[PDB]
Amino acid sequence: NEFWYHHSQYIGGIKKVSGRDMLKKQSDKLVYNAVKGMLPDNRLSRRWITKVHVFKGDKHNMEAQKPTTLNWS
Amino acid sequence: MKVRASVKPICKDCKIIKRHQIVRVICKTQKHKQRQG
Amino acid sequence: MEIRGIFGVKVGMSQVFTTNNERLPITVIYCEPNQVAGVKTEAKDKYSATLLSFDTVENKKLNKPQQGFFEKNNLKPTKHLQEIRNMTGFEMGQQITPQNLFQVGEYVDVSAISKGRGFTGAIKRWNFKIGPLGHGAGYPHRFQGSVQAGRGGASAQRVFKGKKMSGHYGHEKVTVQNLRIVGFDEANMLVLVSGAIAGPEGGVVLIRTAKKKPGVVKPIELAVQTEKA
Amino acid sequence: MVSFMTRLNVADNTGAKQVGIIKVLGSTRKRYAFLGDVVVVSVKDAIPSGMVKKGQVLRAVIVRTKKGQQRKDGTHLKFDDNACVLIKEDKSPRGTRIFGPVARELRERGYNKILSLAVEVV
Amino acid sequence: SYINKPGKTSAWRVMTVRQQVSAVLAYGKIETTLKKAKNTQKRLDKLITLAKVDNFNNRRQVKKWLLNTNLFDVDQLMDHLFSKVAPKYEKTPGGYSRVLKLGPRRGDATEMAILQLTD
Amino acid sequence: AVQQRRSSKHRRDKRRSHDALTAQALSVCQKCGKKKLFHRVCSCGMYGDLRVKKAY
Amino acid sequence: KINKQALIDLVEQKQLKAYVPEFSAGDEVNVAIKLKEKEKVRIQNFTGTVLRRRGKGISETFIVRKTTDGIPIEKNFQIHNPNISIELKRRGKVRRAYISYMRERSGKAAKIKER
RNA sequence: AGCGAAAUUCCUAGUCGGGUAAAUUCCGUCCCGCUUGAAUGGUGUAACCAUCUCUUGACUGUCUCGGCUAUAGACUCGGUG
RNA sequence: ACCUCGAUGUCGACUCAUCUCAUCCUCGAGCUGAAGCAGGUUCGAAGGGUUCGGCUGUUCGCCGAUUAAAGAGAUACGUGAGUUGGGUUCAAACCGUCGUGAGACAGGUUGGUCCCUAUCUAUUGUGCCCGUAGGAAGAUUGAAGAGUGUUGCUUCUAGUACGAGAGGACCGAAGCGAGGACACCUCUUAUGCUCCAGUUGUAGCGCCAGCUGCACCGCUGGGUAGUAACGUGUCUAUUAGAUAAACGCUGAAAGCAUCUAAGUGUGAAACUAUCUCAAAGAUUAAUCUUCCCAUUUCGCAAGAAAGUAAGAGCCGUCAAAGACGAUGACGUUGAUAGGUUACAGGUGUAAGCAUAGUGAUAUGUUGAGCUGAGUAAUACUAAUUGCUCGAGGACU
Repeated sequence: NEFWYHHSQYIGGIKKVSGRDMLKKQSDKLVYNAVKGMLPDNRLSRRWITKVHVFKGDKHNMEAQKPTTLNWS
Repeated sequence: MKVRASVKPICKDCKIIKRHQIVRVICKTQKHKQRQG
Repeated sequence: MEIRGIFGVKVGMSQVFTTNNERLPITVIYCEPNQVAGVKTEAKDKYSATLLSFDTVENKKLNKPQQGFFEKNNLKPTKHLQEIRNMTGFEMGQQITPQNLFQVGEYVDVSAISKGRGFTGAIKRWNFKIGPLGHGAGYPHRFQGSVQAGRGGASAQRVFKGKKMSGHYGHEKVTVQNLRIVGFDEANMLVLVSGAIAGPEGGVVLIRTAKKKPGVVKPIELAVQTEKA
Repeated sequence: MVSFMTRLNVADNTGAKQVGIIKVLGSTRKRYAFLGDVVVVSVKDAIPSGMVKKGQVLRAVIVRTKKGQQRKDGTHLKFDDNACVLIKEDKSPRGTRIFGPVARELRERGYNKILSLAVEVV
Repeated sequence: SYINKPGKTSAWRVMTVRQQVSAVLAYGKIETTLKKAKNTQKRLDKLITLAKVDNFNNRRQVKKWLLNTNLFDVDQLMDHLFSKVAPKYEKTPGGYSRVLKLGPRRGDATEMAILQLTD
Repeated sequence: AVQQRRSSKHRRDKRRSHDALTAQALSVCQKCGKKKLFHRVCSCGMYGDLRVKKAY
Repeated sequence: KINKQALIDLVEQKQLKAYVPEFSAGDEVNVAIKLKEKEKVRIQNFTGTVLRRRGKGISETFIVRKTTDGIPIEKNFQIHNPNISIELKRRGKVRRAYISYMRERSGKAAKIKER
């Protein structure tokens, strides 16, 4: 059911991607847009969304920042 | 292949199936194979 | 991968006779022996590419940081450095030649920089067409026409992105696909490229192994004359 | 270069004086009458002593181009006039004996009868 | 628009270039526009390297390229160049004249230059 | 065309923030002291000490 | 940085013919075409007056004006074309590299040559 | 009497031939005449319209197919603005 | 009779084309009352392409002429701050009719009817500043992606399959390649108005030869580097993943068959791509490397003062850039550019010196004369003695 549909100001290349095709190229923008879908258009909207660092692995580049190891946050 | 809104037995052996949420009639003879039932 | 790259400076366009006693449009490009400044992997600097350094010149106008880049990669001072994208070969400190990278007449793809023309409109950039202007042409005489997409909010109420409007023509890299290689000359380190390739009298040319016809080769080599004075 | 309704010359025993391009047949939207392609033409001036008169639409094979094109052979493909042979609806022209040079690029589509009906091949 | 001031037409440009090279041959140095100064230097170098023969042939050829001025006319500039200007600087391969950059103009701030004759 | 709404006074000031000229060069003249421009003549009459101009 | 602009001819010198002249166009030259026919392999000459003298190496072209079977042909022949043999026949009295007074002559006549 | 789809006529894109490769626009003629028709003139007008309907030739960039060269310029700099 | 008449610019065309795909084609198969060579339907398919003219004025409507294809519609029955008024119909007039008339015909025709200096935004390129996460320094995984994403013809195959038999090939391979995008000036050309060679003179350089200011480059011819087509060269195709229409195999429900329901698959230019890519202002301001220093000392750290010892920039001969800035080669140390030699390339045997032709003109002087753009050497000249930005690794 749930494909992913996008159309920027560009036209002629309306992006329709299946679930299995998403796993082939990009996965961070998935959750990025999913979280930003709950953010009103304001000054820090795209500044709030960067706090959602989306990764496909268990590690991250901010381990030197003393991360709190937990689950389901 | 075809398009309809109801599928019924057409030939002598025209079995009714539910293929990809689409109710169809398919016969052992290739003639009587409709869609969209 | 299959991508093998060579660089050079185009000294202009010329002609020469190829096999089957036929002439082909020739762009003449001088090639300096290259040396690889790096092989960046998809996990080294996150990108798969090959950085080659060429055009060995005097160090008076070069970068001391580039000089140390050459030294720690075992190289000499070079004027130009360029990364070919989508490659993992060309081991560090290798003097590469087009003879081992291509065949004498194999199909390749050639990228080149267009002659600088400044800000030239989309009419000469995208090659629009103009109908007959008989019995009146209005106050202007040259225009690319309508970009109308909705008036008020009904369909778009904007101009569709990517609209071909007046801009820059020339000095834009263009890639022609599946063109055959005319001739090599390792004595003078020179290459002849078929077709009408971009480049002013002094432009640059990159040649890469074809990605649609890599092994396909047909002879357009130098053709001996049956009558020589 | 010959284009749409660009009148070109006839050099065979046909009974017509001038022929104007109406379209180009072969691939899609050639729009240019180059050597090696058969074109359709119309006659606006023709003597009544031949098998074709004014008002009809005929076919021709262009064999000579005055400006021409840069031929791949090595010499610029160039003639002294945009000349054609007004054919009898096939690869052969209406004249029983063909006079004048014949295009060497016609082999991409045939038109060998124009060359074979003449003693020379230029 | 339609008929107005002609401006810098090709015929006017070449006539002005001839006038400027004649002026730099007569007066020696010229304060003019930099783009005009460089063309004047080029033409002066060509004239100097052409006049080393001092024959009627060069007289006739340069007759189409000099325009008379206040001090020197065409055939007097002929003798002047053929006698003193050309042989004085022929001792070196080129560099028959030098152009140097000056400041802008009062009313229009046009970048000017000065052209002098030297070896 | 013509404007529908007026560009602001502050918008005008921000737009005119890049109409100013670019920076210039500086050159020391050895003989006649002056901080002239690069490959130009000074008020002392000399390009880099080549006496090629008058006093004014 | 470094420029040469001499390789333009160098690419053409690998198979350059030794004829390669630079003369005043307007002469009369005959060029032969070797038709390797199945029977009676033929040497079909193509003679005519020169019109334009251009070329920057192997691209040294010249126009030959012939007339066959009542139809004329002006071919921009290349000097270094394979299967083509080129010779110079007549050097007429010509003051240009583009003349047309030789094209407005009639038959049963002749032209004067340079003294 | 004469006239005709004629600047003209729903029917009408009248029709026939010609013009036009191509013809509802055009000519001659037969004329489906809301509607011809006689100084609101019927009607040819040789000559011609600073009007027009259409065809075409010598001839040309009007065009098939546009291109370069020089510019007043515009881009830049300065003075007014 | 409403958001809209203290207005909301419309018919049609050219151009720009895009999009949904209820598809024309390509791509793909099914069903086929499909005999085969080809295919009728169907859907998948927006991804691309998807005729020129004469005529009503015009694409369209008649006709002639085209390919596999010359799409079902919207974008104010798209377009008009991009263009046009083409005809009704302007201001005038006619023609047949009506009204005794101003005038009119849901009648026809000629004269003849459209403004935009773009503020933002949409948009195409180039910019200044700063951040650019130590200065500089090279290059990009990538964020929102777009363009070529269309594809035929010819030959053999093969007279063998299919039909049965005449009939009769796709299939497999090859080259040519047409729109579209791409660029070149190499051949050709148009130009080249700072090249040369002829040209009629006014009028001249006192005069004449030679030419001169001028006469559409005065005329036109060729033409330097060239610019562009009037030309050349490319490609699409194909393909991987998963699917669609489609076909399914075991196989249940239904002890049996049977594409989906659990398993096992293919499949299209349709989505990502595959041919082409590159972008950290991606403030998501990033990663790597390199030269430099990090010399004890002082913003809600600019590592403070020696803010380089490293690099770049300013500017010029210039363009390789380029709307202009920027950007870049070279910078008295130099071939980076201008001028000289040879001249590249091109014009095309200059001129008189004497003779021939009575004379126009030519000849030993001659492939010399010349080259404005341009080429290898050539400091001869220019690019300066020069100045500016410019580090202690910010924050973790």
